[PDB]
Amino acid sequence: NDLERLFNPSAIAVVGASKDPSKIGSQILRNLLSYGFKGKVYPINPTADELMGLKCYPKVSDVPDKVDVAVISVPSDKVLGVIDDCGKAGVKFAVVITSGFKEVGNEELEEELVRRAHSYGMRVLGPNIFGYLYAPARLNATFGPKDVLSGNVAFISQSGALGIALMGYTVVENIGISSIVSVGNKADLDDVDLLDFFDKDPNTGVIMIYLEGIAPGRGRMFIDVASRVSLRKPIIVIKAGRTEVGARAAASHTGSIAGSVAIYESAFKQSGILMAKSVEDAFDWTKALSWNPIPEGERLIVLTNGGGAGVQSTDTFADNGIYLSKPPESLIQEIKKFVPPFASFANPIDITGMAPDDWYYMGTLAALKNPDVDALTVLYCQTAVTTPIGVAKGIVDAIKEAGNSKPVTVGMVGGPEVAEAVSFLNKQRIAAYPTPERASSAMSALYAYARARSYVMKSLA
Amino acid sequence: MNDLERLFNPSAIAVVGASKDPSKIGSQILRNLLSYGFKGKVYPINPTADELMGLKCYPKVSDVPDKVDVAVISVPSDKVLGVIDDCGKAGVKFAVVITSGFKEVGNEELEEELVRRAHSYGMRVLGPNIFGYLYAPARLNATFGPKDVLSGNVAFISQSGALGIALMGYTVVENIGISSIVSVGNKADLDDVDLLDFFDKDPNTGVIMIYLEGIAPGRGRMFIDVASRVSLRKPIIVIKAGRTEVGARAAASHTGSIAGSVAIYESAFKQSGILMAKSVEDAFDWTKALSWNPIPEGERLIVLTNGGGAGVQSTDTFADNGIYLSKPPESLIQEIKKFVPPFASFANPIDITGMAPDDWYYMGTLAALKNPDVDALTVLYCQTAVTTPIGVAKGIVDAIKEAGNSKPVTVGMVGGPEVAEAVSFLNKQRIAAYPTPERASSAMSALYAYARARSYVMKSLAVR
Amino acid sequence: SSRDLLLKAKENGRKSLLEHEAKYFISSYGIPVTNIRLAKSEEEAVNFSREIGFPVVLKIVSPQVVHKSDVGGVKVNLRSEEEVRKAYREIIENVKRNVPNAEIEGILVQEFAPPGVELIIGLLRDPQFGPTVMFGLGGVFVELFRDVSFRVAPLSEQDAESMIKEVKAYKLLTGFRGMEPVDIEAIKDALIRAGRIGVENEEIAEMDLNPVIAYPKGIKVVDARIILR
Amino acid sequence: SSRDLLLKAKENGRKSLLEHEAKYFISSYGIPVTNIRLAKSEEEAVNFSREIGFPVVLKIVSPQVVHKSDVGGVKVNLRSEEEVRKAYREIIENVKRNVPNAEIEGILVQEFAPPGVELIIGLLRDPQFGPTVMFGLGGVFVELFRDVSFRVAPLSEQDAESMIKEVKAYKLLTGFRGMEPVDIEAIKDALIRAGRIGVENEEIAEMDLNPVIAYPKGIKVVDARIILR
Ligand SMILES: CC(C)(COP(=O)(O)OP(=O)(O)OC[C@H]1O[C@@H](n2cnc3c(N)ncnc32)[C@H](O)[C@@H]1OP(=O)(O)O)[C@@H](O)C(=O)NCCC(=O)NCCS
Ligand SMILES: CC(C)(COP(=O)(O)OP(=O)(O)OC[C@H]1O[C@@H](n2cnc3c(N)ncnc32)[C@H](O)[C@@H]1OP(=O)(O)O)[C@@H](O)C(=O)NCCC(=O)NCCS
Ligand SMILES: Nc1ncnc2c1ncn2[C@@H]1O[C@H](COP(=O)(O)CP(=O)(O)O)[C@@H](O)[C@H]1O
Ligand SMILES: Nc1ncnc2c1ncn2[C@@H]1O[C@H](COP(=O)(O)CP(=O)(O)O)[C@@H](O)[C@H]1O
Ligand SMILES: [Ca+2]
Ligand SMILES: [Ca+2]
Ligand SMILES: [Cl-]
Ligand SMILES: [Cl-]
Ligand SMILES: [Cl-]
Ligand SMILES: [Cl-]
Ligand SMILES: [Cl-]
Ligand SMILES: [Cl-]
Ligand SMILES: [Hg+2]
Ligand SMILES: [Hg+2]
Ligand SMILES: [Hg+2]
Ligand SMILES: [Hg+2]
Ligand SMILES: [Hg+2]
Ligand SMILES: [Hg+2]
Ligand SMILES: [Hg+2]
Ligand SMILES: [Hg+2]
Ligand code: NA
Repeated sequence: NDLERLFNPSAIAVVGASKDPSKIGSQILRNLLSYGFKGKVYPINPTADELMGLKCYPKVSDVPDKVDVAVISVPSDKVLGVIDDCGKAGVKFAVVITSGFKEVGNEELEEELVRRAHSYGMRVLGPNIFGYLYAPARLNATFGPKDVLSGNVAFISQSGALGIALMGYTVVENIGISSIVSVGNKADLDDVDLLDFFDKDPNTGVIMIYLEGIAPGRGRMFIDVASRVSLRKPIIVIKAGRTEVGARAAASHTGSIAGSVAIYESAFKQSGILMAKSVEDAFDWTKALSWNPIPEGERLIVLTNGGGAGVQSTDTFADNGIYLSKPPESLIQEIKKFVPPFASFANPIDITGMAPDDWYYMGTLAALKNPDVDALTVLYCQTAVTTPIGVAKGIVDAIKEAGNSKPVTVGMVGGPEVAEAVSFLNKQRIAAYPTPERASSAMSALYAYARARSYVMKSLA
Repeated sequence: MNDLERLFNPSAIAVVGASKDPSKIGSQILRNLLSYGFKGKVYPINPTADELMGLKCYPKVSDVPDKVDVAVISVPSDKVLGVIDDCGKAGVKFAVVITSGFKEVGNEELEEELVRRAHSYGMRVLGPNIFGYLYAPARLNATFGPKDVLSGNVAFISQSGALGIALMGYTVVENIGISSIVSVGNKADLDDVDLLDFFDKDPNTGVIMIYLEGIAPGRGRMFIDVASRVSLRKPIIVIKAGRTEVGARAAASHTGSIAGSVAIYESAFKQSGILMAKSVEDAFDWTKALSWNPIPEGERLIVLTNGGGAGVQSTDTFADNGIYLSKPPESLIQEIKKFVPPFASFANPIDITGMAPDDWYYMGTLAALKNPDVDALTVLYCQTAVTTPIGVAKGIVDAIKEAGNSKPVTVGMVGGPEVAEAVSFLNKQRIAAYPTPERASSAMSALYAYARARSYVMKSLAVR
Repeated sequence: SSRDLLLKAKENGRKSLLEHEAKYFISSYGIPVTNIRLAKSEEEAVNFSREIGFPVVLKIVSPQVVHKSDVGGVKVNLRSEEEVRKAYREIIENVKRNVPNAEIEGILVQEFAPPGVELIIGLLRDPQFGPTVMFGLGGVFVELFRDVSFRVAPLSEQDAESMIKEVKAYKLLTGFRGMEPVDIEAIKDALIRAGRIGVENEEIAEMDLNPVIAYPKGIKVVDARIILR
Repeated sequence: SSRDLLLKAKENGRKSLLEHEAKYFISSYGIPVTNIRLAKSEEEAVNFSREIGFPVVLKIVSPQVVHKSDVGGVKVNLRSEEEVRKAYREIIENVKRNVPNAEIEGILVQEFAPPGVELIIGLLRDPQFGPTVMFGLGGVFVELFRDVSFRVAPLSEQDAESMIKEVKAYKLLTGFRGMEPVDIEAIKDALIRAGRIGVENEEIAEMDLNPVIAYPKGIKVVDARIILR
C-alpha cells in the first residue's frame, strides 16, 4: 500500500457535516478550513446547499472530482451505505470517525465494513477515531484542537479521549508535531502501515505511539518494519496494559484478547523501540530525541552548581544503566581557570553553589568544545547570586558558539523565574526540565536510543 | 537542652555579619527577616554600623540589652569561634551558623571545636554550612533564600545547600504550603532526629519532607525510634541521596565520608514508616497529596475517567504500587447509570465515556464521595471540545464541598493551556491536581503507602 | 523427510512426538541430542547399553506417560548389565502400577550425560507474534520463579545472545562456586534453531526442551517434547 | 548467655570464635545447633562419633582455617567407625598440606544434618544503625545473586516475618517440586535471637550462620562463625 494520498490528499470529503455547528462532522470541517488546507474540500450532507461557504453534495459519488479521502461522521447504521458510495466514487481512504463497532461488541459490522471497503480497493482508518492531522499538508482532519506546534514528531494513538487530550498537551510541553493519527479500532490500516509511511517521510524524525495492542498475525511484520525504522528514527511506545491487570482492563476497552506483556516487551526490544511507562516519560524523551543527535560515545558530563542535584542525577542515570566516568583532564584544566579549588571534578563537575551566571556559559562551552566529551547534562539550582534567565541565555550562547551538535539536556530547580527560564529554553528547542532527575531521564533516553539502534544494527547484520 | 521551641519561636534574633553593603549574605538574611514580618526583636550585629535596615546595631551580641534566643552567624570561618564565645557570654541558646569552610572542606577540627565551645555555654548549633531556616507560624525567614513561601503545614529539612534553597523556591511553583524550611548542612550538632522531635509536637506541621544524604555514626537507632513514633501521626517523606551503589560511592566524596549501606538505610526507613522518594517530583507530588488529604479509611478506591486510555494508565500505575482496583459498589453503579449511557464501563475505573459533558464530572464525583462503600477517589479528565477544563474543575470542587465529608481525592487532567490553568486552579484550592493520570495515581498511591507504612510500625509495636 | 514423523503422528491421531521422535526431529535441525535406541526387550536394552557405553539411562516410552519421573519411568547412571536389567524391570513395574492402561512402545536407552548447568529452551505460539522462543535456567528458576526470556522468531544472533544475558539467573552461566562458565555460543545456536523449527513447521504448537545440559564446551538436549496442533 | 566465651577470646587476643565456641554461644541464645565434640585424637573422634550417633560429620578446627571446605577440612556422611578414621586422617593431611602453618586445635565431630532447604542468617554492625540482621536463601542465592534482606535490631515479629517474605527466593520456603514448606516460625525465632545476640554483645562485629538447614519442623545451624572487634 501507499499512504501518500492519505497524508497529502488533493481532495477531501467530510460526510456528516451539518448546518448544526455543534456536530462532530461540522467540527472537523471547521478544523480543516481554519488550519489552512489548500486542496478541495467537499461537505457531504443530505440537504445542505452549502456548508462553511462551500458547495455541499448529497453523496461523494456526486462530487465532480476525484476524492482521495472521505472522513465519515455518520451513525454506524449509515456507514456501510456511505462506504458503498465512496467505493463507487473511487475514494482511496475512508477515515471512519464513527463508533459502535467492535469496541461495543459488533465485531461483525466492523468486519463487513472493511470487506466492503476492500472490495473497492479502498482502505479504512479506524473506525472509532477522532481523525488525523498532517502539518506539512496543513491538514487538520480531527475534531480536536485547531492547531499544533510545527515540528518533526508523529503521534499515533489507539486511544480516543487520551489521544485527543495529548494532542492538546503537546502544545503545553512545546513538542513540535508533524502528524497526529487516531487509529482506534485498527480494523484495517494499523501501526505497521503508518510506520512504513513515517519511515520514508522526511518531515517526521520521531514517532510516538500510544499502543493497547496489535492484531493477531501482525506482530512479526511490526517487528520487521519497526526495527528498520529504528535504524534512522526513534520510536517511543506508551504501552497500555504493562501489567497483568492493566492488560486485562485495556483488553475490554477495545474488545480484544489480552496480549502477553512479556512478549510485547521482547518485541519492542527486538524492534529498537523505547517503552515508556508514563505520559510524562514519553513526552520528556520525545522532546530530547526530537531536538538532539544521538551521543557518539559514552563520555557524558554532568555540570552542576550543587552536589545535591548532581547526586540526584547520578542515581537517576544509574537506574537507567548509565554510569559516569572521570572527565577529561583537559576539561578539568579549562574549568579550573575560573572555578574555586574546593570544586569537585569527579563527574558530575560541581562548580559550587556560589557560581555566577557566567560560569554556566564558560563551563557549558568548555565541555561541548572538548573532543573527549560526547554529551552534556547541565543542572542549575537557583540561588540569589544567579538569575535563571541569565543562566539559560548562557547555555544558549554556549551551544551556539560550540558550533557543534552534541546532545544536551538541562535541569533547573527553583521558583517562578526558573519556570520562565525552562520555558524559554524549551521554546528554543533546548530540552529543559524542572528537576534534575527528569533532565537525566531525558538524557538517558538519548543513550537508550543509541543502544537500541545498535541492537537493531547488530540484529540486521 | 533538646527543646527547640525558642529556636522556631524566638523573642529576639541577632544577625551577626550584616553590613551596610547589601550584597552580603548577612544583609540578605536581615532583609528577609524584616520583609517576611518577624514580630519579635531583631538585632543587627556589625563592628561599626550605627544602624542597619533602620534598626539599632550593636558591635557584639553581649551588648544587646535583651536576652537573645538565636544568633544567625554570617561571618568568615576564622571569625566564627570568637562570635560563639560572645554569644555564650550573652546566653544565646542557638547558633545558626551560615558559614562554610568546616568539615565539608576537610576542617573537621574547626567544626568539632565549634560544637564543643557552643555546648560549653549550653548553646546548640544548627549547621554549619547552611542557608538558614524559616518558620511560617512565627513569620520568621532567617535565610538568604526567597523572601516568601506559601503558608501551610509542610516542614522541609535539607542536608543539601543549593538544592535545598532551590527547592524552597520550587514549593511556590508547586503550590506547596510550608510551615518550615530548615537547612541542616553539616549536621555537626542539631540533626534530623532533634528536628523530628520538634515537628512531632508542632500543631502547625502535618507533613515532614527530608532531603537526606546520611546520618551520623551511632545515630541511626535513635533515628528509627523517633521517626517510627512520629510516623504514627505524621507522614515523613525522605529524598534519599545516594540511593544507588554508585550514587552512594560518589556522594561519599561529596563531604568525604564512608559510603552508607544502601540496603540498610532502606530497611531503617521501612522500620520507621518513612516513604522514600526517588525523585524531587515524586516527593513533591506525594507531599501535596498527604498535606491536603486524610488517610483513606479502607481499600475501596474508585477511579473516575472519561475514556479508557487514561484509566488504563491509572490501573497500570496503581498496580506498580501494589494497589489493585475492585468493582465499584452496585449502589454507586446504579446512581451513575442515572445519567451515563449503557456503553459505559463500570469495572473500575468507571468510564463515563470520552464525550461526557462538564456536568457528569460534578455528578459522578458527588455520587462517589457520598457513597458509604467508597474510601477514596481519583478523578481523571481528558480535555475534548465538548467540555471546559475549568468547568470540570469547578464541578469537582463543588462535589467535594457538597459531599461535605473528607475522603482523599486526587485529580489528573490532560490537555492544552486551559488544562494547565484548571490544574493550577485546583492546586490553589488545595485539591491535589496533576497534568497526567499516572502522577495523579502515584499521588493517591502515596496516601495508601503511608497507611501501609503506619501499619508496619503499629504491627512492630504490637503489645504481646 | 523429518516431516514424515509429524505426518505419521497426525495420521495416528497423536497430539505429540515422543522423546525419541522429538530428539530425532530437532537433531535434524542441528540441535545436539542423546543417543536414542528403542529397546523392545530387556535383552535389547542390555545390547544397546553395551554399544552406547556406560553409564546409561533408561526411560519409559508411552503416549500415556508425559511426566516420566513422576511415575518412576526414568533410571539414570546405570553402570552395568545387571543394573540395566534391574532398572528395565523396575520401570516396567512402576508404569504398570501407576498407569495401568499405558501403551508401552518400549524402553529408550541413552548415554548418561555428565552433570553441568541445566537450561530450558522452549517454543510457543503467540497470537500477535507467532512462533516465540523461550529461554531460562533449569529447575526452580523457570518452574518456580518463572525467570524466562522471550524472542519472537526468527532469531538473529543478537536476539539469541541478548535473551540469554537478560534472565535474572544469567550469572549461573558465567562461572560460580564449583562451576566453570558454559558455552554461550552453543546455547545461542540452539535458540536460533529452535526458532527456525517454529517458523517452518506450522503443525508444531509447542516445544519443550527440559533439560538441556550446558558444558564449558557444547550442550546436550537430554529430554524433548513436541506438541502438535 | 555464656558471655564467658567472648571474654576468654578477648583475654587471649583472638578475634573470632571457632565453630564449636560459636555454636555453643548461639545455642545458649536458643538457636538450634548441631551436637558437637572436639576430638584431640583419632580415638576420641571414633568414641565421640558413637556418642553422637551415625552418620557424622568431621571438620578441622583451626584459627588459620576460616574456609574449611576449600582446603579439604570437611567430611560429611561418615557412617561407620572405619569411615570416621579414614576421614580423620584425610582432613589432617589436607590441612597440613594446604595450610602448613595451621594450629590444629583438633577435629570437630557433629551430627549429620539431612538435606533440607539451606539458609543464611547474618549479623553485622552498621556504622549508622548498629547491629543489623541479614537473611537469605543459601548457596548461590546470597553468594552469587546477593538476594538478601536486612532489619536493624532488635527485631520485632513483624520485622522477622516481613524480611523473610521480602527476599526474591522466598518461594523456596513455601513448597516446591520435591520439597515441603519449611518451618518459617523457627526461622523468625532464629532471626530475632540473632538480633538479640548483636544488641547484647557489643564486642561482636559479625556473625555468619552459613548454612542453616530448614525443615518442615524446625531448623538447624550447621556452620557458625563469630568475629569479634
Ligand atoms: C459519528 C457520530 C459523531 C455521528 O453522530 P451525529 O452527528 O449526532 O449523527 P447524525 O444523525 O446527526 O449525522 C450527522 C449528519 O450526517 C447526515 N447524514 C446521515 N446519513 C448521511 C449520508 N448517507 N450521507 C451524508 N450525510 C448523512 C445526517 O442527516 C446529519 O446531518 P443533519 O444535521 O443535516 O441531519 C456518532 O455516531 C459517533 O459515533 N460518535 C462517537 C464518537 C466518539 O465518541 N469517539 C471517541 C473518540 S474521542
Ligand atoms: C559567612 C560568609 C557568607 C561571610 O562572607 P562575607 O560576608 O563576604 O564576609 P565578611 O568578612 O564581609 O563579614 C561580613 C561582615 O561581618 C563583619 N564581622 C566580622 N567579624 C565580626 C564579628 N566578630 N562581629 C560582628 N561582625 C563581624 C565584617 O566586618 C563584615 O561587615 P562589614 O561589611 O561592615 O565589614 C562566608 O564566609 C561563607 O561562609 N559563605 C558561604 C556560605 C554558604 O555557602 N553556605 C551554605 C548554604 S548554600
Ligand atoms: N541422558 C541423560 N543424561 C543425564 N541425565 C539425564 C538424562 N536423561 C534424563 N536425565 C535426568 O533425569 C531427569 C528426568 O528425565 P526426563 O526429563 O526425560 C523425565 P520427565 O521430565 O518426563 O519426568 C532429567 O531432568 C535429568 O535430570
Ligand atoms: N553437620 C552437617 N550436616 C550436614 N552437612 C553439613 C554439616 N556441616 C557441614 N555440612 C555441609 O558441608 C558444607 C561445608 O561445611 P561448612 O559450612 O561447615 C565449612 P566452610 O563454610 O568453612 O567451607 C556445608 O555448607 C554443608 O553443605
Ligand atoms: Ca523433562
Ligand atoms: Ca559455611
Ligand atoms: Cl444536498
Ligand atoms: Cl457519501
Ligand atoms: Cl537541577
Ligand atoms: Cl558597633
Ligand atoms: Cl557577637
Ligand atoms: Cl487524566
Ligand atoms: Hg448537500
Ligand atoms: Hg461516501
Ligand atoms: Hg508526543
Ligand atoms: Hg538543580
Ligand atoms: Hg554596630
Ligand atoms: Hg555573638
Ligand atoms: Hg516540599
Ligand atoms: Hg486524562
Ligand atoms: Na545447535
